[PDB]
Amino acid sequence: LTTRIIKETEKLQKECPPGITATPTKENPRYFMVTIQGPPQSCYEGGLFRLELFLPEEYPMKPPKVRFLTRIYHPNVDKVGRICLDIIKDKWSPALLINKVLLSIQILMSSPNPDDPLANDVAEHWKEDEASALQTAREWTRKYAKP
Amino acid sequence: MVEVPRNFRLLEELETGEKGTGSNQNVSVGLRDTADIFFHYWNGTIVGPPSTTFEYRILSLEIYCDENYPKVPPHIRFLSKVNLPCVDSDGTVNREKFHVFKHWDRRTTMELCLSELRKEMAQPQNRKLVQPPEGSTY
Repeated sequence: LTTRIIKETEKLQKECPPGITATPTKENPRYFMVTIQGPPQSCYEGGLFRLELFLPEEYPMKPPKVRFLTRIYHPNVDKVGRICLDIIKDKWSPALLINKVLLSIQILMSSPNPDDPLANDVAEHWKEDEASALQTAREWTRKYAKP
Repeated sequence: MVEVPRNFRLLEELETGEKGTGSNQNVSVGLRDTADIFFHYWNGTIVGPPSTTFEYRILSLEIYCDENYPKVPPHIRFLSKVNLPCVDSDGTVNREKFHVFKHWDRRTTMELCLSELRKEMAQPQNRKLVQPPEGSTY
């Protein structure tokens, strides 16, 4: 529990971006349960999405680890919730904070990147027939992300 | 005089951090790389002081203690973007403008350097400098 982590924890409890919650576990204060509301007007609107985030030993040299738990139909999220997002991959800087990671995932839910280099079938659907993809995403939101 | 060798000075500072009770929670320093036994790089944190345009920002710094530390000052760079006179446009803490560095005393520790950068933010002259958006980096 470095000073940094303690101050970040406070900012996450008190000043989480609107639509987001993040709360450390009692057994493990480096391990956070996270929620993000499906963005209004998006295909995820109305849903409540649960994620888990962990600060590994080498944080902040290395980024937080973070995945969805709630199933979500999204070009940049795989079938076990792993997230293709540049800032928790190759565009991480030690100055960035958890707050920013979570905001970025919230933005990624409104603004998917189906042209991300690494091919997957959901991205391919988004490109082939965006309207159908969005429709499947709404169906998945109703099925899996009910508040 | 009796010069403390660099490696034993840095072991001293390592232990001060380790023995730290957790009281001072507005400045922090700690080893960057878990396996460097020669302690070249340190991570620094400053929490921007209250009633300033820096307030409560979690500001990150990198500290390099080269061959000649602490005979010459540590190299301190802000990773978080700041508007502060002693900080150059690449985030480097300027050796002629930061009072602690201009008149360098061996005895000054990395933790004191950070407390002293934090006071720089609270000064009447600097406490109103317009800052970049919170979270900005160089």
